[PDB]
Formats: sequence, C-alpha cells, structure tokens
Amino acid sequence: AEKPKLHYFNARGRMESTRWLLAAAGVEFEEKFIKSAEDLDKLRNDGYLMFQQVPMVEIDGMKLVQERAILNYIASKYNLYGKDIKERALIDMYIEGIADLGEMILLLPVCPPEEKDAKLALIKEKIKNRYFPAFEKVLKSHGQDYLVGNKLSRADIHLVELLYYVEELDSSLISSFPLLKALKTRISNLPTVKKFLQPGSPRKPPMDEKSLEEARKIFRF
Amino acid sequence: AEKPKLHYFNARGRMESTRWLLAAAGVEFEEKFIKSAEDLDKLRNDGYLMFQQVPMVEIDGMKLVQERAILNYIASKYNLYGKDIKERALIDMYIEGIADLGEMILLLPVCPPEEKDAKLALIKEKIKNRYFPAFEKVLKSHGQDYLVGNKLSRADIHLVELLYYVEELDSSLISSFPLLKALKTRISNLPTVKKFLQPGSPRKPPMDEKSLEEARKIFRF
Ligand SMILES: COc1ccc(CSC[C@H](NC(=O)CCCN)C(=O)NCC(=O)O)cc1
Ligand SMILES: COc1ccc(CSC[C@H](NC(=O)CCCN)C(=O)NCC(=O)O)cc1
Ligand SMILES: [Cl-]
Ligand SMILES: [Cl-]
Repeated sequence: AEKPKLHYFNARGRMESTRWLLAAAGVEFEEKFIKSAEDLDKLRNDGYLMFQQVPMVEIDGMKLVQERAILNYIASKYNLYGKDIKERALIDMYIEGIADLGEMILLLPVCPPEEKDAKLALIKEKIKNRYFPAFEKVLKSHGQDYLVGNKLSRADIHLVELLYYVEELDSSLISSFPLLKALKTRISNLPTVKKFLQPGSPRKPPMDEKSLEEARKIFRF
Repeated sequence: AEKPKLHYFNARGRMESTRWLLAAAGVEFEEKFIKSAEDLDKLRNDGYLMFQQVPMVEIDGMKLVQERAILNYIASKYNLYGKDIKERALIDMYIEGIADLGEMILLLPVCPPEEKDAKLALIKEKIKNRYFPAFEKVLKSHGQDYLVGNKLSRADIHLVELLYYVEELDSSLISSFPLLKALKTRISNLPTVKKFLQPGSPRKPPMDEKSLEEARKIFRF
C-alpha cells in the first residue's frame, strides 16, 4: 500500500488540512520536508510542481498540487465526500465557508502589522455572527451527529480542525454554540482523530514567528 | 426541475464563471439582479444565503452559495467534471491554478491606487512564466483538443474564460503560446459558447468605474 508522500515545509500552513483528512481516514503517510529555497527549486526543476508551488502530494501515481485538488481526491477515495451530487453540494458549500474563515485566520500573522488589530476584530465578529451561527443552524436543523448525510464526511473533519484553531485564537468564541461544542467533542473522540490529536502524531503546532521566517526564506515573500 | 436562478449584481464578479459554465452546458437559466444593499439584506434576512453572501444559485431545490460549490455541482450535473476520480484530480489541479490567476485579475481594480501598477506587473510575469507555460505544457503533452480525457470539461471552459480576461489585460501575453490560442478559438466556436459570446447573452462586460461603485454600495466595501 504505497504511502502518500506530502511535500511541504515543517509547519501547518496549507498542508495541515490534508494531514487531518488523511489521518481521519486512517491513512498512513510520509512527509518530505522542504528545508530550503534550493529544496524547493529542486522540486521545481525536477517537474514535480505543476504551478511551481507546494503543497504537493504524491498519491496513486499522481503528483497533485493545489490543496483543493488534493483534498477532493482524498475525500472521494475514502468515502468522505457524501453519497451523491446533492450531498456533495452541501459538503462543498459548508467547507468553502470553513475555508474562507480558515484563510482569514491563516494569513492573520502575515497581515501588515498596522492592520492586525482591526482584522482580528473583524474575524471575531465574523465567527460570532456569520460562521458559527451558520453551522450551528445546520446542526440544529436536523439534530444529527454529522453535518451531512448522517454520516462522517470531510465537512465534519474540516469544521472541527477549524474549531481547534478558533479555540487557540479565543476560547470564548464557541461558548454560545452548544451544538458546535458537541460536534468538537464527538469528532475528537473518533479513534483516528483522537490518535491524531494525541502527542506524537504528524499534527503540526501553531506557526511561531520563527517558522514564519523559515517560510519567508524558503518561498521568497 | 426548476430553471436555475442566479442571484448576484449586474456584473461579472464572482458569478461570471457560473454563467460561462451553464451557458457552455446548454442550460437555460434566469438571473435576479441585486440593485441595492436592501435587496441583499432581504436575501440574508429570509435565510437564503448560508454565509450572508452572494453568489447564490437556486438549483434542484438548493440555495447554493460559494462559487466552487456551485461550479462543482453544475459540472457534475452536466458531465463536465470528467469520468473518474483521477480525471477529477487533473481537472481540479487545473482549475485551481486558473482560479488563482483569475482571483488576482478580479481584484486588481480594488488594489490601493499606489500598489496597482506593481500588482499588474506581477500578474503579467506570472501569466508569462508560470500559468500559460503550465497549460501550454498540458496541451502539448497530448496534442488533443481538450485539456482532459479528450472530452470537453469545465477546465476548458474556465481556461478559455480566463484567456478572454488576459486578452483584455494585454493581448500580447498569449502570443508565444500557440496551443492556448488554438484552444481559445476551438472552444469559442462550440455552438453553446459561440452563442454565449454573441450579443444578447447573459455574458457580462468588463466592470467599469460606475459598476465598481455599485458593488461598493450594495456590499458595503
Ligand atoms: C502564514 O503561513 C503561511 C506559510 C506559507 C505560505 C505559503 S504556502 C507555499 C506556496 N503555495 C501557495 O501559495 C499555493 C496556493 C495555491 N492556491 C508556494 O509554493 N509559494 C511559492 C511561490 O508561489 O512561488 C502561506 C502562509
Ligand atoms: C472587483 O469586483 C468585485 C465586485 C464584487 C465583489 C464581491 S462578491 C459579493 C461578496 N461575496 C463574497 O465575497 C463571496 C466569497 C466567498 N468565497 C459578498 O456577498 N459580500 C458581502 C459580505 O461579505 O458581507 C468582489 C469583486
Ligand atoms: Cl495549495
Ligand atoms: Cl462565492
């Protein structure tokens, strides 16, 4: 069973959701960490990166770049993309909202320092008034344990990953959303996810100033 | 089955790729233009916008928001998403690179005035050195008339749409990419696309200063 190989630097960034999804699905992977700009250039010069960027995942004979292409593939392969085209639409709608919020959070430390305070406030406003109410409403609507189809899907995994990041940001933000809290708990207790959340897994820590500088070095921004 | 109904303002923006894809698929659709902040607020208040944003498309009983959710559903529904999981992986990689370049171009007029010139220069370098070479290389690899599976897919439609925007930016950018020029011609001559390119279709013009101010008042930015 040829192990997916994840090409990225040693940090969450744009590869972390893939780590979560693979782990949730019970899929053992290996990581090849990029440690320098010359490591990145070697991947490029070797023809591994369609758009000269990473993440790249070697899986099932493909060299897949673009986080959404990677995740869509994994989700479909491991039956985490719902049962039909209509369930996929709900899943897609939900996870695209999750991705918008996740992007805001991801880029927050790369924000011009003069914009950081207002943008943090905007994110917190959006969490409390836009995103968390949307997902709370979906869960309340059907009263089922999962977002879509009464069955585990990538939507549950991606939302719960985001809930962990929001907790890191401000642990109060979830406080008025009991159904999200309950989903976090249930999903975090699934054996594959529980193992991923335990010390020693490939799960990556929050990116510190230093890891961010290693990114600026490697990717030249 | 209802005719799909597209909720957006009367401009390209984030709904235009949906108009291209539906039109290319031969699917008749209706539009309901938002003209004020109040129209948008009515859709939000009445519960039809999961994340309080448009585009929203009413299709097959869903109120689908999020452009990628909308496009994924339409592509699957109309057999424009390839024939298997690995073809979808190529399609997704391709269209995610298209979206990255498209997003840059979309947001150019909303750049601070003093950053706009430098951002245009960077977009032009990326077109010439990163994106056009990637898609040229795909077309060269198989020499076929379509990007994937020797069959029209969403990737051909989204690519050709982008080639039209690039042409507006600078008609010289494609000049050294003969296979891209040929794809633009062929796809533009497909009966459905031809009709969409002709007058009187739902295709939208470039956004001018007056349309941008309309967006600023409806969406409050
Ligand atoms: C705040 O933390 C980070 C750390 C790294 C990155 C950059 S991820 C590597 C980058 N890839 C992309 O931008 C892919 C997006 C596709 N939709 C990359 O490879 N950059 C090199 C380059 O663009 O030349 C972003 C936020
Ligand atoms: C350069 O021209 C434009 C014009 C309008 C828009 C905004 S499109 C409407 C907006 N939707 C989104 O941002 C959707 C993104 C989901 N990934 C919207 O509804 N904004 C109101 C709001 O966010 O409250 C963007 C560029
Ligand atoms: Cl990516
Ligand atoms: Cl959207």
